[PDB]
Amino acid sequence: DIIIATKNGKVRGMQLTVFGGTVTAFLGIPYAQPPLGRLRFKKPQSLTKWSDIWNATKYANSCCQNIDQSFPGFHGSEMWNPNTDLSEDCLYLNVWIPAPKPKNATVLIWIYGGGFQTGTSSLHVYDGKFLARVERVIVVSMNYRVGALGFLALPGNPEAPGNMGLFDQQLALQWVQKNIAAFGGNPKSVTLFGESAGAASVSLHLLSPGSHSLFTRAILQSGSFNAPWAVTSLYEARNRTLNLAKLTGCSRENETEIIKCLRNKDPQEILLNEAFVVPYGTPLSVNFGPTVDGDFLTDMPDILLELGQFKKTQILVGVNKDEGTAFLVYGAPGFSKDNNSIITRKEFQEGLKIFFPGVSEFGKESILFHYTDWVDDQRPENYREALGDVVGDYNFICPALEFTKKFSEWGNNAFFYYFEHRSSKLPWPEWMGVMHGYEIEFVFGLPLERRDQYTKAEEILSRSIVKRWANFAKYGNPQETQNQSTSWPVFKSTEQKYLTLNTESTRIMTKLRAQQCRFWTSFFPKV
Amino acid sequence: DIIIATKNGKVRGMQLTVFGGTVTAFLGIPYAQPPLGRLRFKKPQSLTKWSDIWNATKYANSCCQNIDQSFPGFHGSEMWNPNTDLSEDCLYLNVWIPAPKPKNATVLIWIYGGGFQTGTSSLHVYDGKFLARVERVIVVSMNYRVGALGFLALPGNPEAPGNMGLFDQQLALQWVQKNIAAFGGNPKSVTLFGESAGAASVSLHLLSPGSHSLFTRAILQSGSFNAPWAVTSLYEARNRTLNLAKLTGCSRENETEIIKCLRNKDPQEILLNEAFVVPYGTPLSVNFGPTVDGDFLTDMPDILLELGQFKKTQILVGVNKDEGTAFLVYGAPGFSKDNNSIITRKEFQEGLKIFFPGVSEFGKESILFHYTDWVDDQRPENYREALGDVVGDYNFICPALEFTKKFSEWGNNAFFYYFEHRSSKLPWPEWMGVMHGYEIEFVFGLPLERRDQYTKAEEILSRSIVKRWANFAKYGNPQETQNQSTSWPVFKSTEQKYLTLNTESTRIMTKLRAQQCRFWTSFFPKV
Ligand SMILES: *[C@@H]1O[C@H](CO)[C@@H](O[C@@H]2O[C@H](CO)[C@@H](O)[C@H](O)[C@H]2NC(C)=O)[C@H](O)[C@H]1NC(C)=O
Ligand SMILES: *[C@@H]1O[C@H](CO)[C@@H](O[C@@H]2O[C@H](CO)[C@@H](O)[C@H](O)[C@H]2NC(C)=O)[C@H](O)[C@H]1NC(C)=O
Ligand SMILES: *[C@@H]1O[C@H](CO)[C@@H](O)[C@H](O)[C@H]1NC(C)=O
Ligand SMILES: *[C@@H]1O[C@H](CO)[C@@H](O)[C@H](O)[C@H]1NC(C)=O
Ligand SMILES: *[C@@H]1O[C@H](CO)[C@@H](O)[C@H](O)[C@H]1NC(C)=O
Ligand SMILES: *[C@@H]1O[C@H](CO)[C@@H](O)[C@H](O)[C@H]1NC(C)=O
Ligand SMILES: [Ca+2]
Ligand SMILES: [Ca+2]
Ligand SMILES: [Cl-]
Ligand SMILES: [Cl-]
Ligand SMILES: [Cl-]
Ligand SMILES: [Cl-]
Ligand SMILES: [K+]
Ligand code: NA
Ligand code: NA
Repeated sequence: DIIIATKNGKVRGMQLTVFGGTVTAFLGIPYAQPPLGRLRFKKPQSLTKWSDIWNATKYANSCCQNIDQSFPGFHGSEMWNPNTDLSEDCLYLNVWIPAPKPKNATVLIWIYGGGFQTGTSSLHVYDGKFLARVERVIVVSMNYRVGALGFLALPGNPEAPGNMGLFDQQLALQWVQKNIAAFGGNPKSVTLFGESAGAASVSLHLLSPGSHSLFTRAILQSGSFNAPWAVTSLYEARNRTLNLAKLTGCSRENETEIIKCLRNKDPQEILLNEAFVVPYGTPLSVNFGPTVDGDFLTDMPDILLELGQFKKTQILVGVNKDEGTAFLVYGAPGFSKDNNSIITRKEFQEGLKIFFPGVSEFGKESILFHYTDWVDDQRPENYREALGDVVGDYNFICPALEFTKKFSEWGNNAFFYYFEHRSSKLPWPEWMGVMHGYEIEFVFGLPLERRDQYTKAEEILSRSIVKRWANFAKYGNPQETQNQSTSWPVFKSTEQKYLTLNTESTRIMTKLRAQQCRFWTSFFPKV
Repeated sequence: DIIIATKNGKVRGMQLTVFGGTVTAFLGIPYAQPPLGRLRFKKPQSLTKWSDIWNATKYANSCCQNIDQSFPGFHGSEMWNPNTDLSEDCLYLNVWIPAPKPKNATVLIWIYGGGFQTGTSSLHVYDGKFLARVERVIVVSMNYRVGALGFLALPGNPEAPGNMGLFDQQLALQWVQKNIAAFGGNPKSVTLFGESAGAASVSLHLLSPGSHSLFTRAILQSGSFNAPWAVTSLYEARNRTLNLAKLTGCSRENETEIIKCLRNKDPQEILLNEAFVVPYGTPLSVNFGPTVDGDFLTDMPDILLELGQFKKTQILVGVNKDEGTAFLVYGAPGFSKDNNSIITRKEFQEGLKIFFPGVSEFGKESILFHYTDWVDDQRPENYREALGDVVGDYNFICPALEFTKKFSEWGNNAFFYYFEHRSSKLPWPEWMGVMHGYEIEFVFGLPLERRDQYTKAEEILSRSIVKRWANFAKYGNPQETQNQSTSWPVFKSTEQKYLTLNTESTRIMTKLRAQQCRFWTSFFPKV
């Protein structure tokens, strides 16, 4: 029976057996007033406090969200769907601590991705028990609001100010500051890590004055706020809020009246209308996401990045070799997870329409030109691979690299990785390669479980990643020092060294995607 | 009818059609008195001179040599066997010039490998017509004596002083100095290139005072004189000469008498006994090779290299990804070109005996230890791959890298490549990978011939190699400047950048085989 006294009252955890040892799991601790009724669309409000013992022995409700129904029965898509009841009552967090209770352990705080429209902390591939067991760190993860319920913005209006889910994340960091010592944690040694939209969140906490003292350092897996899906302009955000009102029958003259009406809608009516607030979407559409609110974010984030206005600390940043491929089967013509998807030039052309719907003809021809100068054989997979690379380079890899250059130009140490191992168990087909999201199970140490059908080479690779992430969190330096590992150099503009993560041999390389990123970073923005 | 006046008289060439253009080929020009009778075992003597027109319209006799009979009927071994009559009358050379006759063309001089026991300039994969056609350089190649006829040594005795075949090569360089302008060549812009023993020859011309003014720069493909097969000690050389005498019935008291007797033997009796002058050989045995003769080589070559005593000029050096694999099927137990050669630990152990016959038990256990710490899966091909790597790293790759560090420490520009493309047509099986010798057909531009069943990607790769070798010869800098190619950095000790040559993407990498070469270079020599 393990009971911890928190600031707001007692909580009871549960003991788990993990690799011949024990971890204590406190699952579903609340960290804010449930955001219901008059609190829908508002900043999270602080927790009242309880007497008696709160039982943190099961995962809580996931936040309301639309679900992926493109591949019913298929584990490759379905593993990302929520595995707890959906509810507006979802502001809870999880804590995994080593047993015996540690004395002053580093804390790793996970922020899930999902486009800021989806996601939940309770997914199997984010289970923190393995990290707590093996590295003796404490792992924390939180649910935060997503979609319109988390990001609806009528900027400047506190009834719906925008960025509510980012404030949810913030309030959970504050909970760790006030409470984690009771669990044997060091509030002075907190590292945020997150993937995709979770990585873009981590990058925005580096920018938010109110987050600066709530953590020590940051890890960004395939995401950063300068990615083109990551931040909505004030103009598109007001437009979206108003389109949502049109569709739900809540157009009014007074803006506060609009929100009042929106608070009477059932969550379903709101979720059903989210896809249509926009005239054309792509598979990467973020209809309701971070905005410049004058509160969480004081100015356009590209300006803060460029002018050095962010927390000074070390970062670890990385991407997967085939980021863009998972998205091609959610609308590009000629793609299928169930065949080899050899597409024509005409199909490639139509795919650019799917992925770059607002872009001029010239803009799209410039993409085709940069990506279809073949080298040179008449390989049939040319157009299929080019489309995946287009989508991965624009959306993930070039923004990650550019975030990393700009951040390290102000004097701090940065480490960059390129993940290139395809899981032996991936249910998606082979042409999709080393997909977006499929490093996460390596970072959380799932292949450390022998029962679990990963190869030996994969266990060893995961074990080494876990040690490098942990050494980064504790010490600021992602080395694996005992096993003659390749030493991981800092990423500097100029040399731009990065480390490859793979099962065969780990390499130091330079200037990842140099020709492609010159295209996306210096030319495409002008288009 | 194309007739050139040389210093020793007129020669007639023949015209070839090559890619819609013409090349003039002068094949089989003599460059020394045939080394027969009282000239066997002596330095080549200068050519008398002829009247009338010498017809250089066919390849000449190849030098006497033993032939590879391990795989009769198999193109993978047989393509390296001589394709002209063998004869002691073999000191001839070939010249390919562009048509029309160039005005002051750079000259590339090819020196073949074969262990200093075999080889010939007339092989199909050394045909210089493609280079002359496409890069407008002049290509020269020579036959030089091999085996005891080329390298028998009773050091200090001019009847058999040693290094005769290296002096054959030298006398051919002198011929190019005196004669190449008549063919439209620039004697001031000569580059030597060679592979394996040919590459070790090129490295020894960098060291020989008498070669310094006979060429401008050097290209070393998988070979350098510090390789452990490349130079015989005085002690083993005298011992070998005397063992040869025992076996042929030529033991005498006076050494000059020994040689006189040796000159009465039929070449066959000499060739038949060469394999046995040594108590145990390996597949890389060089029974009769370069020695320190006080003439060509004034001191131990490792001393000259270390103390900076060599020609100051740029070099281009490289190796193939699987150098050692071709040798495993000439005696390692459990190997076959006709199956996958999965070998046990015990077979690996016996293989070390085949390849390191004079080495202590400790020496061999130290190899097993360095190479069998698996990473980590229980992959069945572990021992098979380890043996190939042992043999390639010791014999080729680490010596090439160490030659390259030491040479560039004295101020000259060096370029290093790692060739990693396996020919689509290789007749050897797949486990042998990117074999020793199979870059040569890329350097000579054979895949430029469309008729010839190479892929498109291979044509393009060869075209780019040919341009980089030609730019190196003409300009000292192996860049391909027109097609946005990866810029090839100079190799410096400290960074040790090298360039990978492959069909997919060309990369700049650092510190090739760093852990393995530390083993072979700093520890193994002590053993
Ligand atoms: C692989 O599967 C895809 C997905 O269906 C096939 O794409 C269809 O091809 C047809 C022609 O029969 C188009 O008119 C359809 O509209 C495509 N369907 C969809 C739903 O996009 C594709 O042709 C297949 N490719 C293969 C077998 O190489
Ligand atoms: C592949 O072929 C080799 C070459 O023969 C096989 O090696 C022989 O294996 C036997 C046992 O039958 C040894 O006793 C022989 O002496 C080996 N022969 C020689 C000539 O070396 C090898 O076993 C085969 N490996 C396979 C099929 O995986
Ligand atoms: C934990 O470590 C910090 C410094 O990182 C120290 O100031 C703090 O008081 C420690 N607390 C313990 C050991 O309880
Ligand atoms: C270090 O190597 C050993 C095997 O030699 C292994 O058991 C262990 O997991 C490795 N540790 C890390 C952190 O990679
Ligand atoms: C060829 O070039 C050299 C310098 O590299 C020059 O000295 C020589 O005389 C030239 N000969 C010609 C154009 O015939
Ligand atoms: C340069 O590229 C073109 C194709 O765009 C090709 O025809 C040519 O062979 C290339 N040249 C070299 C030297 O690689
Ligand atoms: Ca999986
Ligand atoms: Ca071949
Ligand atoms: Cl077109
Ligand atoms: Cl670089
Ligand atoms: Cl053993
Ligand atoms: Cl390095
Ligand atoms: K452009
Ligand atoms: Na479902
Ligand atoms: Na034959």
